[PDB]
Amino acid sequence: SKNGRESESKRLGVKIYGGQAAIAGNIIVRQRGSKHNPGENVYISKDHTLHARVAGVVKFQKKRDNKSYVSIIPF
Amino acid sequence: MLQPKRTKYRKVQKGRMKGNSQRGHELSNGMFGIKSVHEDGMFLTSRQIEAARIAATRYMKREGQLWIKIFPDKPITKKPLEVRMGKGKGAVEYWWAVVKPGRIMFEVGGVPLSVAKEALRLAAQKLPVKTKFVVARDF
Amino acid sequence: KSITIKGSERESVGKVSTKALRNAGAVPCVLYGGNQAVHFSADAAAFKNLVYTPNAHTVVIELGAGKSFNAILQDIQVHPVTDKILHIDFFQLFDDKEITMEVPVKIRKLKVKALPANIPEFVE
Amino acid sequence: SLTKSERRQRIKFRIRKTISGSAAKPRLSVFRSNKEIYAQLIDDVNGVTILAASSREKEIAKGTNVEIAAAVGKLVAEKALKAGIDTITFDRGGYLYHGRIKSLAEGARAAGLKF
Amino acid sequence: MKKGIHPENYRLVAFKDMSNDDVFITKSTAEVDGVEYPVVKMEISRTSHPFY
Amino acid sequence: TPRLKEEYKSRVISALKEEFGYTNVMQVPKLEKIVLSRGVGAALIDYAVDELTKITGQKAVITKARKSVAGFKIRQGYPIGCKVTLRGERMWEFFERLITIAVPRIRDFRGLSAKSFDGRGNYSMGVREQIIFPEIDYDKVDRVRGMDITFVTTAKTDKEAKSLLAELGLPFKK
RNA sequence: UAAGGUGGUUAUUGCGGCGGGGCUCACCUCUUCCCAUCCCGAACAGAGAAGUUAAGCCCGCUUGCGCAGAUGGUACUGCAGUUUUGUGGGAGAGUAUGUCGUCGCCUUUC
RNA sequence: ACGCUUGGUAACCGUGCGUAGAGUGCAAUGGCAUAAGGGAGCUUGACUGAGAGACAUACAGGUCGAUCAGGUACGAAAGUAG
RNA sequence: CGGGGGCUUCACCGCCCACCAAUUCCUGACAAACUCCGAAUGCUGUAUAAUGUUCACUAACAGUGAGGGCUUGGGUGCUAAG
Repeated sequence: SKNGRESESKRLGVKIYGGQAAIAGNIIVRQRGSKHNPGENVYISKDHTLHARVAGVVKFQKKRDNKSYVSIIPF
Repeated sequence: MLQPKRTKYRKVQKGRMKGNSQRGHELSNGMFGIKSVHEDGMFLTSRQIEAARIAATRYMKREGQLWIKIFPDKPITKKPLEVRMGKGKGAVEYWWAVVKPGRIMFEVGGVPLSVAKEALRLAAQKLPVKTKFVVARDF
Repeated sequence: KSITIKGSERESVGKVSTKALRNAGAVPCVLYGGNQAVHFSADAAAFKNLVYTPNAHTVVIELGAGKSFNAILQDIQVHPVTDKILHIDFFQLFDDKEITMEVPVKIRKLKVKALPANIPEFVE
Repeated sequence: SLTKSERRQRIKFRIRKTISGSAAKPRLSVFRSNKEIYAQLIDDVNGVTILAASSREKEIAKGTNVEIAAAVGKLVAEKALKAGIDTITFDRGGYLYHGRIKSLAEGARAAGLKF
Repeated sequence: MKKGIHPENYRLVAFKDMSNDDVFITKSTAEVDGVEYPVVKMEISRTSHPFY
Repeated sequence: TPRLKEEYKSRVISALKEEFGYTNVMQVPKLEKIVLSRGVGAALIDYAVDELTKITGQKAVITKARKSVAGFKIRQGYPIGCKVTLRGERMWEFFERLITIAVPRIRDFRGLSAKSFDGRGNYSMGVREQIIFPEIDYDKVDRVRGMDITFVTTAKTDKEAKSLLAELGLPFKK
């Protein structure tokens, strides 16, 4: 046969969820492309990874034509 | 024989058919038909489909049509004989259609009941499914 | 033409109620179009003169304690492997709604829109 | 987007994507038009507008639009340097930074309102 | 316009016809001076032939 | 300064105000542009640019291609176009000289096609580039091909259109 | 009351059609200057106020296209025994139906 | 789709309809129009010293990354560029 | 819409006829590598209520790294195989 090759998984998925606390540099979402867009106190990296900016509580709040906008409420 | 002119992929996995098909169990454009009252899914092949169609078409020579509400869309493979287990999937052997309990396969619109019962009874003897003769409510 | 149907208002809705209702030869039906949807039950015998007939009828739903409802048959659900009726859905008519129905042609069925009292039985 | 208004809305969108303002350091929006240019100080984090200037008052002398815009900028700067506002983020509102907009900005820069 | 790209020979020239002696002063890029500007002697003007 | 602009603003405004049921002065159609283009089937033959910047007094462009259909071996990004646009008093002078001379110089000139309108109000007319235009000398030319002149106007319907043109020097074969 | 500027709200907020309006908005006239067209004052920029609601814009109507969408029933499914089933969760599609927005802050107005 | 010499509805042009069916060098997936797609002007941050905090994790390895200092490019400025 | 085929003729010229037949509308219905939708369960965090080291860390010492049957979701095989 000619079908016996595959690559290792990149362990993508959703890190700390929309009800838990994060800190100044915690990875929130690992993606391939910005499908979860950054909101307030949340920025995006080169690899479309969502990072926190300050300590607070995560909140997804999908809106604007079904587009997730992950943000952080400071506390 | 009925088969797609072309398709995206050649080999297809053999899934699991859970019965009681919730779509395709009502008569449309025909008043008589045969429906599967089996207990588990079946694979209706193109050879069986053509045999049943020609058997039902030889009866009622030129009266009415024969609607076939099914199509052999999935390919079933078979590796050659005297070959040990496992060197990849085998070549596509034939094409078949999934038939779940409740699906209607053949329909007749033109002929009356006396001829449409005999034609469908003659055609149902070529299919590997227990079939019952159904008539439309608005009749 | 017109038929009559004596039903019974359902006091409990759910899965256990529907199971205990179908374990006794009854059929749950719903009727909507007015103030609120009313759920009732038929004895599975008031039909076979409305569902299996090749004509257009109008049902007079009478719940006993209620009143005439003057419904039209709109939706039917059947079992795939037994052809038994599982659910019926009726649409109310009071005085004027320009209701749409399906009328069989007389020498399959054409869609017509007319007042509740001006519906033809067969078109030619 | 080519109706002389959609074209400006696009610029305003891709400017507001990065320009904003809190209670301190608010935003300064400008509106041009055929005559009587306007300017306003908005707080985008909390709603309420702080102040607003326009060439419709008993303080503007008639003349060229560039001089009128410079006078309006001086007026809005002198009015904003009363409560304590010292910094601002000057956006454009979809207008090229050249002409009346630049005149207003330079008239505000000659006064205080560090920006 | 943009000075330095367009032809500067775009001057006023006369289009004096030959049949009816009609002189039309236009602006074009084109001989010699006819009266006060270059002239282009032609055969058929706007008013020379039928269908006009 | 041009003749046809003054003639329009003096007579054609009042002419189209009546005979069409118009009320406002800002409702009569007007000519927006006279953009003229020319195709080149040479996939160093760009003499068409210099040819077009002689009868208009205005520079032209190249308009590199976009489609890479290998039927003609086009290889998208080619100089096949000219597309010189005139939408000012330059256009007024060009239209004036065109309608007064070198339009009535075609071999057996019976006018123009009265059904060349695209339904939106524009008028696309193709000429075959004779020696008609009194700007070329027919000496150092390679018999340059014609043009596909396009008068874009403000008129909304074809019936309301063609009236601003019939009120001018263009004959519509009738 | 009306208009202009600027924000929040996942089109029940959009698209289209039909009528009305102009202290502010907009077309509208010109290119000496600031500025620009891979050609054009078309766009951008500047200098003005002869005209205009024609259009943009804003109001009122329209179920027309879109968008939203039940109750009931069904599929599917967690746990327990089994040919049957009992207990909970419960869709999608479809029907009735709804929608021609709503909530703030500034300036001129009544 | 409608018009126009070559030119043929598949070359260029003009007017409408077109939320993405294009393109993103190279396979597939995800994303992108308020562009990550295309153009023009100026430039070299494809810098130096470094890594708060996390994701993967047998080890060896791997990935993202915020502040500070020294001098830069663009921009009116915010601000962006390791 | 148009192309292939029979008769009428200087003219694949003006015609007349039956099949394969672009685009559009209406129905019936398929897909692990299709999705305008979309559960049950499972996973994560906080608090509470039951049980109490069952949890986590350090040091030392091991064995194991040939597994198998049954129920459920699947791939291959012939919806065959202890």
